This record gives sequence, C-alpha cells and structure tokens, in this order.
Amino acid sequence: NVLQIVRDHWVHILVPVGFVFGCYLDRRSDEKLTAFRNKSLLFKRELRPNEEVTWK
Amino acid sequence: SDAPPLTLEAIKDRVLYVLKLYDKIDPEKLSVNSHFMKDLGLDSLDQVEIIMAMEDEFGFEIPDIDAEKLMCPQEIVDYIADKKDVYE
Amino acid sequence: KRLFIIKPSGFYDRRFLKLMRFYILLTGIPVAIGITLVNVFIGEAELADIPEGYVPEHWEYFKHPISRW
Amino acid sequence: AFSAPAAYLTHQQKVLRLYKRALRHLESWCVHRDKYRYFACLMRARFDEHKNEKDMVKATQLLRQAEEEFWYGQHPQPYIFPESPGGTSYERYECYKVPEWCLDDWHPSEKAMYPDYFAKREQWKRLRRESWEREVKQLQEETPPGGPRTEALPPARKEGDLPPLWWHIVTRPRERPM
Amino acid sequence: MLKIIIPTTMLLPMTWMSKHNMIWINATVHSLLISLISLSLLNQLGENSLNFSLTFFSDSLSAPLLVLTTWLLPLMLMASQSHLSKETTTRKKLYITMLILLQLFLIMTFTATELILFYILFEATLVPTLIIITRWGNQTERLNAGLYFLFYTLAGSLPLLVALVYIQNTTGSLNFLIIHYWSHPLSNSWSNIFMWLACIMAFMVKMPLYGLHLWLPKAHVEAPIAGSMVLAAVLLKLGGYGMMRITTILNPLTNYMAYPFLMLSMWGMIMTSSICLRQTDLKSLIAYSSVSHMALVIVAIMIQTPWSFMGATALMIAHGLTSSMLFCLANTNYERVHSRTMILARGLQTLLPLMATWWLVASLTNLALPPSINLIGELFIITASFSWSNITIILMGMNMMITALYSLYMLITTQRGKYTHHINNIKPSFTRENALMALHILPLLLLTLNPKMILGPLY
Amino acid sequence: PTIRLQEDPDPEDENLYEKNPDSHGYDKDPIVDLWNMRVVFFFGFSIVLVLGSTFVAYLPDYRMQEWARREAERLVKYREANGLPLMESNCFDPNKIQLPEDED
Ligand SMILES: CCCCCCCCCCCCCCCCCC(=O)OC[C@H](COP(=O)([O-])OCC(O)COP(=O)([O-])OC[C@@H](COC(=O)CCCCCCCCCCCCCCCCC)OC(=O)CCCCCCCCCCCCCCCCC)OC(=O)CCCCCCCCCCCCCCCCC
Ligand SMILES: CCCCCCCCCCCCCCCCC[C@@H](O)O[C@H](CO[C@H](O)CCCCCCCCCCCCCCC)COP(=O)(O)OCC[N+](C)(C)C
Ligand SMILES: CCCCCCCCCCCCCCCCC[C@@H](O)O[C@H](CO[C@H](O)CCCCCCCCCCCCCCC)COP(=O)(O)OCC[N+](C)(C)C
Ligand SMILES: CCCCCCCCCCCC(=O)SCCNC(=O)CCNC(=O)[C@H](O)C(C)(C)COP(=O)(O)O
Repeated sequence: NVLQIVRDHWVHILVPVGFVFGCYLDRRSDEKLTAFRNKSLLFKRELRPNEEVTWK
Repeated sequence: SDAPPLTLEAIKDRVLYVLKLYDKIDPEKLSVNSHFMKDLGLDSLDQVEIIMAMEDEFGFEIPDIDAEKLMCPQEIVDYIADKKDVYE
Repeated sequence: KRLFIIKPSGFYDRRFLKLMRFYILLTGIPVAIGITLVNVFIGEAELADIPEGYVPEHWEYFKHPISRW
Repeated sequence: AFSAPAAYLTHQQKVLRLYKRALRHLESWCVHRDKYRYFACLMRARFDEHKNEKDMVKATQLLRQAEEEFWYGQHPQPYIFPESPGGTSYERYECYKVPEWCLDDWHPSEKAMYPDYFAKREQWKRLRRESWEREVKQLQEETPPGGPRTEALPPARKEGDLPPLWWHIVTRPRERPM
Repeated sequence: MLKIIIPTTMLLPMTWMSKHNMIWINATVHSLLISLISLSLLNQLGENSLNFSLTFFSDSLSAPLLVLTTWLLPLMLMASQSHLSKETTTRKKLYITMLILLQLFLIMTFTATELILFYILFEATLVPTLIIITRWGNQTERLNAGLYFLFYTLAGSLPLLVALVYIQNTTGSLNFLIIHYWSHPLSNSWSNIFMWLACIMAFMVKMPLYGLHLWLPKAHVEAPIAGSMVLAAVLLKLGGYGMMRITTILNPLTNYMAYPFLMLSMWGMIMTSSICLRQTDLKSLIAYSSVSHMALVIVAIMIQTPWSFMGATALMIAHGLTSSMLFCLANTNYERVHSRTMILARGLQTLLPLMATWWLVASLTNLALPPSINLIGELFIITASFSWSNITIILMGMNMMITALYSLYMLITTQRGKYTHHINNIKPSFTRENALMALHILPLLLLTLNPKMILGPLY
Repeated sequence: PTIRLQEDPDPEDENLYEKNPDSHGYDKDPIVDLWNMRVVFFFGFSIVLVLGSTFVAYLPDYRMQEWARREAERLVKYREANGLPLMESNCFDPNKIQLPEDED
C-alpha cells in the first residue's frame, strides 16, 4: 500500500538531501584550501606519532 | 452590594412624593395622569422647576429637548424607566 | 436576579493560548530536565595546566559539558 | 437624546434653557440649600418680571442682555452630574458594551450553555426577519415625495405591525452591561 | 555555506512537485527547518570572519541578517495563504517561487566575498519584489508603486556599478578581505568626491535617506502583506549592510562628506515622525515609522564609531521584527473590513482582546521600551551621537517624544473608544493570526535575553 | 445596453467558521487545516524556538572572552609584582620603528 504514500510524500526528502549534499560540497571546497595546513607561524605544530594531517 | 434594583413602583412613588412636596400643587387633586398645564394650571417655568427637582431626586440630568415634552407624572416615570433600563 | 452578559467569543483565544502552552512545554520540560540532570551528574570541567607533550582537542578548551558537546 | 430635533429653537425654548442654565450655575455658586432657595426665588421673580412683553424685539434684546450677563457671571467650575457629558463617570461603562451580533459567532460549545437564552434569541431574530419588509413599505408610504424633512419616525398602525427601524433601539446593550 | 543555499534551491522543486493541497504545509515545514539550520551561523569568532570558501564568508554583521531572512520566510508563508485562497494552484506555486527566489538572492547577497557579486545579487533582489508588488497588489496604484520602486533604486545603483569597476581597475581586486587589508586613504579632490558619492548614493536610496524616500510609502502600502513584510524587514537593511561594508575605503573623506546626509537624516527623522501624527492610512504610518528608524541607522553609520556600529546592527534587527509585526497586525484588520482607513474600525479591544494585547506589545517595542533591543540600539546610537556633538541630544530627544506620541496614537485610535456600530463582520481571531504574532514577538524578547548576538563585529 | 462590459459581480467573502466552527484559519479542508496548525506549532514553537534558543545559549566561547580575562589576569599579576606599569602607551616597541631622519 506504500505506493500511494510514497507518491504523495516523496517531496519530503528533497530538502534534507539538499542539506547533506551542501555539507558534502562544503567539505569538498574545504579540501582545496589546504595550502597552509600546519604552516602558520601561530599554529605550526609537530605531528603526533599516528596522525597524518592536523585538520581535514 | 450596590443600590437595589429600582422598580417602576419605586420610581412612581418618588415622583409623586416630590410633586406633593411642591407648594403650587394640591396633594389630593394631583393624580398620576394629571397634566401640568391643563389640569394643574402651571406655566413653563414651573415645569422647568419640576424637571430640575426630578433631576435632583434621581441624581441624573435630563436633556432639555426631552424635558420640555414630559407633561404628566406618567411621562416622567416612563422616561426615567426607559433611561435606567427598568422593566419590572 | 442573574442576567446574561454579552461578550465576544472567548473560545478561540483560549484555545490558541493552551495550544501554544502545550507545545512549548512539550518540548521545554524535557530540555529543562536534561539540563538539570547534566548539571547535577556531569559537572563542569576544572581548569588545569596542559601536561608536557599533550595536545588537547579543540573541544577540550571549554568548560561546560553541553558547550563541549 | 431620544427625541428628534427641530430645524430651530423658539424664543420661549431659548428663555427656558437660559433659565435652567442660570439656576444650575447659581446653585453651583450657592452651595447651601437655603441660600440657593433664596436666590433662586429672586431669579424667578427677575425672570417673570418681563414675562408680559408684547414687543418681540425688546424681548430678544433682553434675552441677549441676559445671556451676556450669564456668560460674564457663570461659574468656571459648575457642578456636573457624574454621567452627564462632562461628568466623572460620563462614558465609564462604554467599554463593557458589546453588540448583540457578536453572539452569532460563539462556538457551539459556548452556546451549549444557555440553551433557552439562545432559543429566545432565535425567536427574536425570526420576528425581525418577518417584520423588516412591512417596516420598509410603511416607511415608503408615509414618506413625502421630496424625502423626509425631520428625523421623526412613524409608529405601527396595522394589525401586528412593528414601529419601523426598531431593532437597534430595542436591542441596546444596557446602561450597566457587565 | 552551501548547506543553506542548496536546501532553498530544493524548496523550489519541492513546491513545484507538491500536491495541490499541501504546498503551504510543505513550504512552511521546510522553511522552518532551513531557519533552524541557519541558526548555526551565530557561532562567530572574535578576530576574523568565517571564510567558508573563495566566494562566501560569514561575519558577525551578516549572520543575524541571514537568520532574520530565513526566519521571515515561513512567517510570510503563513501571512499569505489567507488572501490567496481563491487563487489557482499554478499562481500560488508562482507566488511561493517568487518568495523562495527572493530568499535565495538575499542569502547569497549577505555572504558574497566580492563587491561585484554582492552588487549583482543585491540588484537581482529587484525582480521578485517588483513582480510580487505589481501582480498581487490590490489597487491600481500598485503599477506606479512598482515603477517608483524600480527607478529610484536603479538610478542610485548604476553609478555604483561604474565606481566598482573603476575601483577594481585601479586596485586590482574587489574582494572584501583584500580591500580591508590593503586600504589607502582618499585624497580631497573632485574625482574622489564623486567616487564617494557614487559609492554611497545607492545605499542611501535603499535606506532610504530623507528626501529620497518617496518610493517607500508607495511600495510598502501597495504591496501584498508578504511583500510589505520582506520590504520592511530585510530589503531596507541591504543599504545599511552595504554602507558599513563600503565605508572601509572611503576614509578620511567621510569626515566631511557626511555633513549633508547627517543633517538630512536628523531633520527628516523629525519630519517623518511628525508626518506620522497626521496619517489617515494605517499602513502609511508604519512606512513613515520605518523611515524615521532608518534615518537613525544612517546617522549611526555616518559617524563611524564602534558604539554607533553596534547600535546600527541592533536597531536594524529590532526594526525588522517590529515593523513586520506591525504590518501583519494592520493586515488582519484590513482583511476583516477591507479598508485601510485608521478611524473606520475602532474599539477593537472590546471585540478582539488578544489581538489588542499583540497591538500593545508591538507598539511598546516601536517606542523602544527598555530593555528591548530597540532601545539598546537607539541608546547606543544616541550616546555615539552625543560624543560626536553634544547638541544632537535635542534633535534625538525630540524624536523620542514624537515616536511615543504617534505609536500610542495608533494604539488608542485602533483599539480604544467605542466600536463602530455599522461593522458587524468582525469575526474572532484565527489561530493562524495569533501564531503569526507570537512568532514575531517571542524572538524579540529572547534576543533581549542575550544581546551580544545582534551587536555586530565591533562587539 | 447602458453598460460598458460583461463582468462577474463582486462576490461576498467566505467565513471559514461557517462550515467549520473550529476552523483554525489555515484552510477550508478541516483535515488539511488541522494538520497545518499542527505542523506550524510543532516546527515553530517546539523545534526552532525552544531548541534553537537552548543551542544559542550553550554555544561554545569562540569569542574568547574568558581566555582574554584569564590572560589579562596573568598579565596584571606579573606586572604588579615586578613594579612595571600596568599598561604602556605605545603598543609597538620603538626599537623596530625608524622615524624619518630630518624633521626640519
Ligand atoms: C509557559 C510558556 C508560555 C509562553 C512564555 C514564553 C516562553 C518562551 C521560551 C522559549 C525557549 C527559552 C529557552 C531558554 C534556554 C536557556 C536555558 C539556560 O541557559 O539555563 C540557564 C540556567 C542554567 O545555568 P547553567 O549554565 O546551565 O549551569 C551552570 C552550573 O554548572 C550549574 O550549577 P549546579 O552544579 O549548582 O547545578 C544546578 C542544578 C541543580 O540545582 C540544585 O539542585 C540546587 C537548587 C537549590 C536547592 C537547595 C535547597 C532545596 C533542597 C533542600 C531540602 C532537600 C535536601 C535535604 C532533604 C531533607 C529536607 C530537610 O540546577 C540546574 O541544573 C539549572 C536548572 C535548569 C534550568 C534550565 C532552563 C531550560 C529552559 C528551556 C525550556 C523553555 C520553556 C520553559 C519550560 C520549562 C519548565 C517550566 O538556568 C536558570 O535559569 C537558573 C536560574 C536560577 C537562579 C536563581 C534566580 C536568581 C534571581 C536574581 C534576580 C532577582 C530579581 C527578581 C527577579 C526574579 C525573576 C526570576
Ligand atoms: C533631495 C536629497 C538628495 C540627496 C542629497 C545628496 C547630498 C549631495 C551634497 C554633496 C556634499 C558636498 C559636495 C562637494 C564637497 C564640498 C562642496 C563645496 O561647496 O565646498 C567648497 C567648494 O567651493 C565652491 O563651493 C565650489 C563649488 C561650487 C559649485 C557646486 C554647485 C552647488 C550648487 C547646488 C546644486 C545642488 C546639488 C544637489 C542636486 C540635487 C569647498 O571649497 P574648495 O576647497 O574649493 O573645494 C574642495 C575640493 N577641492 C579640495 C578639490 C578643491
Ligand atoms: C503565556 C504566559 C507568559 C507568562 C508565564 C511564563 C512563566 C515563566 C517563563 C519566562 C522565563 C523568564 C526569563 C528569565 C531569564 C532566564 C533564562 C536565562 O537565564 O537564560 C539566558 C540564555 O538565553 C539565551 O541565550 C537567549 C536565547 C536566544 C534567542 C534566539 C532566538 C531563536 C531563533 C528564532 C528566530 C530568530 C529571529 C531573529 C533573527 C536575528 C542566560 O544567558 P547566558 O548568560 O549566556 O547563560 C549563562 C550560562 N550558559 C552560558 C552556560 C548558558
Ligand atoms: C450665576 C449667574 C448666572 C445668572 C445670570 C442670568 C440673568 C438673567 C435674568 C433676566 C433675564 C430675563 O428674565 S428675560 C425675559 C424675556 N421675556 C419674554 O420673552 C416675553 C414673552 N414671554 C415668553 O416668551 C414666555 O412666556 C416665557 C417668558 C419664555 C415663559 O414661557 P411659559 O410661561 O410659556 O413656560
């Protein structure tokens, strides 16, 4: 019976999906501005024995 | 509480009381349907004085246009009852 | 005697007021209870010096548990 | 407040109104009752001294003089009845007056209380709905061709008629509504 | 900040794919969710701004404005669905589309990192507003109102475009961070004076500055209720935001080019407050109120102090909320009696008590009763002006007295007295209207509880 | 015809209370209207208002007010004990500044 329910209320996933897609795209945009990661005079730091990057 | 629920009988009693305290009107010859000009032989000034006496008795003023018209104690009682929303 | 008193309809304003109270309380009583429980059973952090060789996390720089979360 | 006004006042009407105003302001000046009675009798004698003037021109001149004297000698703070248009309780209870049509919008739960009152209300509404057209037609008949000339309304004359334009006079809120 | 932009662009097809009888419900729910998401932007820093990307950034000045925009969308939706009931489904969807596009343009305007992109969005906000006014207004004056709204704006904004491209050819960048860090003083020459005027007049006409405000009463009276809400609450604040942004490159020339605008603002504040005392239309009174408050905001921006900037930010937010609430309150009576004349329907407190309470609270916030954020902004601006010159208190003092007078005049004329006898179609207040008023007023006092969230970057 | 055009008459306004004495003013359909009321109230008062106010109240101190207070306490303690002035008129060391050679 869920056919009619889905065809009547499938417009309710567009906005949450847009929200998660916007979060993903913001992470992707942040991924392109790491030219100074762990390189500022104020926050330059020696790495921990296990970690690879100071922030993502 | 507040003042009692004024009734038509009380209004008529007070009107007749005031009219019988008037020196120019004989008590027994006065009736509830007595006319001021015809039956009692009063002029306009006496009617004005009677209207002012009614105002003093009930504690409220009556407009001149309305006051001029009343001619018998029945009209005075009816006007007072209609003004104060008296039905019993 | 007892007379009828003419008034405008007070049903709809009262209904709106009780609906607003109901929804606000519905979501705000759990929040108040949770805040009280957190404050009683998970207190605030105590200021301490950074131990040698330790690099604290960014949220470890605040004192209130809800703010830290 | 209840009677329809006329196009103008007459000379005797003006004299009576001035007499009442002068008596009231004199009472305002003469606080005590015996002094007021003394000076009110003096005022009445003064008023009825010139009562028998057959020259209307001199009568109006005397009225003009008396009005000027009254305006010069009036009380700046005369006594006003509390519910008169300048009194301390003039429009005090106007905020408690609610028109009767507001009852038409009560929720049915509100109308569940007071069933008999609303039955009587329905009877009154049916009466008005039945009498409206007869009232309108009676007004149509009794009105002169060149429109009405006064604000006086005719009464009911026929078998079970009602005086035209009665609903909002009969169904006044009250003088002490709440 | 695509996590806010993308959900609105998704509001668009969600509206255009909804069933004919669920458009309002869906739009309202998802607008409220988007507002909740935008609430996260209030977590600001103390030194610099949040630099999301090369294109978008969030400051402590634009975050409350974005929150106000996203919160205003659902309120407009609730306010519009009453008088649009007889409209066809396609036209209702087009109305919602106009509102969504306006929100998207406003959201992108407040976060653009470059001045040309900011210009393009701040000018794109014109088309939905003009369409809304000229298509869904009630009277025939709406066409003239749309023309006045369009041309007053464009005649100010085009010289700004010329000045912006000139500045980019001169300094090599229009990015706001570069502009701020590489700032250089302006000399005293006719070229620099005209550059100042070109950079300032568009924002002046947006406020609008006294003498350049004639478009505002027309546009704000002839518009539908949602149009009036968004015109008074958000679109006037574009001028203030842009002026605080652009004044970074105008020093030290402002030190004396501000005099005519300061005199105009103070005197026209007095004049518009006085105009509010004799107004037969209830909506025009609220419009002229907006003009007076915005004149105060102009003064604060022109004197260029930290306290004046804090006061300007607080006053802009407070005025947006208060003026939107007042417009909705007037629209309720208009929908009841189909007339805007203020003395037609009287004694409404007898017939609608809760709506009278809403009227009282709205008019109390209009006159800046403490400790409302209205008064916080007004008092900060007054203190800054007093430091600027001790004689401003007289003009400022007169304005406070006049504002109280006309606010309470509106309240007493509409709510007190005796109800007009002939009007018998005043139905009880709907739940929707009461919820609208509550959602306007509760955030005001909640913000009073924590005023550093609306005090700007100078805090 | 003594007319100018064929037009529908202006219709009377509909009262939502007539067909629905508890109408909530959202829609003519009682079920849709009731659910519109419910979603407005739940997502405006319960979700955005109260929860958003709590979230804003408990936001972490990124404005660095308490950090600045503690730093100032350290600085005042150090400067008071040493006999140094609490604050200096110049915020930049003059040794790193090179004034122009000639003032004449
Ligand atoms: C009805 C609606 C109608 C419409 C209206 C509009 C509504 C709009 C609402 C919109 C949404 C708003 C939401 C706001 C979110 C803000 C929440 C928040 O931040 O909380 C802040 C704050 C919590 O602070 P915190 O930072 O979280 O805690 C820090 C510490 O770690 C904590 O320290 P601690 O370790 O000591 O722990 C203390 C702990 C435990 O404390 C104790 O247990 C000790 C108390 C003393 C008891 C000692 C004696 C008693 C017992 C003795 C006997 C028993 C023992 C012995 C047994 C034998 C008996 C002999 O208590 C608590 O945890 C705090 C209480 C929780 C309150 C949270 C508020 C959330 C509200 C969200 C809901 C909004 C809707 C409202 C609905 C809510 C329900 C009605 O909550 C308060 O408000 C505290 C106020 C109380 C202070 C005293 C008042 C001082 C008066 C001064 C002024 C005088 C002038 C007169 C004016 C008086 C007016 C009051
Ligand atoms: C209705 C509301 C509209 C909005 C209001 C807009 C406000 C615009 C006003 C512009 C403010 C100032 C503009 C120019 C700055 C100084 C003005 C001038 O009068 O001052 C003297 C200028 O001297 C003389 O006045 C020369 C100008 C005379 C010609 C100007 C025409 C003014 C007539 C009024 C026309 C109305 C203009 C607005 C149209 C609506 C200063 O002496 P000087 O040191 O030498 O010039 C300084 C520039 N230097 C350093 C490069 C040399
Ligand atoms: C109908 C009947 C009404 C009367 C009956 C009511 C009964 C009583 C209820 C009234 C409550 C009284 C208020 C008294 C104040 C107590 C609450 C106060 O203590 O909380 C404040 C907190 O308040 C919040 O910070 C302010 C709320 C935020 C307002 C944002 C609105 C939500 C968004 C909605 C849309 C936005 C539109 C506007 C755009 C800008 C304290 O701030 P803060 O000093 O830090 O706390 C220190 C401890 N911390 C930091 C660990 C938390
Ligand atoms: C406190 C200070 C205020 C006091 C100042 C006031 C001083 C005023 C005193 C002097 C003024 C007069 O008397 S001026 C007297 C004017 N004379 C006339 O008008 C002659 C014709 N008579 C009539 O018109 C009617 O008979 C009429 C007499 C009206 C009676 O009416 P009734 O018999 O059909 O009821």
